[PDB]
Amino acid sequence: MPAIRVADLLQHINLMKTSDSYGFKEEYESFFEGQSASWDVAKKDQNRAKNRYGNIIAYDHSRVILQPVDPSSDYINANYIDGYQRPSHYIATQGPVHETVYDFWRMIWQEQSACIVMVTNLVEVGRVKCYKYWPDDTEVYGDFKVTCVEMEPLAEYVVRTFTLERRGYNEIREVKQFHFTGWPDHGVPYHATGLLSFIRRVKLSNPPSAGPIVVHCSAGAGRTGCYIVIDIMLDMAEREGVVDIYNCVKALRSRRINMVQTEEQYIFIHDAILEACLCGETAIPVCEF
Repeated sequence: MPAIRVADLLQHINLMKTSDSYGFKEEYESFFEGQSASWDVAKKDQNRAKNRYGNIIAYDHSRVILQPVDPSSDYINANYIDGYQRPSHYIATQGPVHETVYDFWRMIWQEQSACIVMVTNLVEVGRVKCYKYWPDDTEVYGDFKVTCVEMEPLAEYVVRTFTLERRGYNEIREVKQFHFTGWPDHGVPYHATGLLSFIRRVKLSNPPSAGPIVVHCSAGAGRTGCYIVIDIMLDMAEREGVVDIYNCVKALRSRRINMVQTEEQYIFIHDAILEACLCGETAIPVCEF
């Protein structure tokens, strides 16, 4: 499956929405659905309470291994994913549950992550999709003290700046959470515009020297997948004038089960990248209205 020139992306997308022979249905259905690798550690009885969705758990070969605190405390439902010319640039993870909040922060500390990207709301309908693992003011989780030092609310997202302290460690770290709130309860965004703005804000904020960006939604598969693929493809487009969305999804799915969970999401990835390529960074509303 060859890469698509960015100038050809608009026709490629139309054809994929039009062709009776081969379109988005056929292409999406060709991805490997389900378990493609061992997840023995994720499946052991001691880690049962650590997985939000029992079907979307971390593969052995690509998982984030925590130094023990309890032999079974090496586990978090999280996998490393490569970025564009950036090995292990992301961690794809579930939305923490009450029982994994402490491990979540341990992972942030261990991996020296500067950015958390949250692509879910806490509650959707009446279903709790993610634990509120951060304070509005200050909170302690085990030996971690998290303090919210700034909140910057935009239309479709909020940027929260924290300090992170660990008992017994002299260094006070900063962690910034980029919380996209403009993902609809059902579907994909009607406009890619807010998510693109969000994506560009993260690119501008993450230090190249920082650890992996921690990306999560609820399960850590669908919306997490969308964010990462768009982010990587925009890097590829800028450098090479080409995107390879199909092989990008394929690569993610080697690292973590079912990244990009629906065909609608796969199509949305295309629409979002196209708006980004057509419109750019300084765009007026007439572009892809």
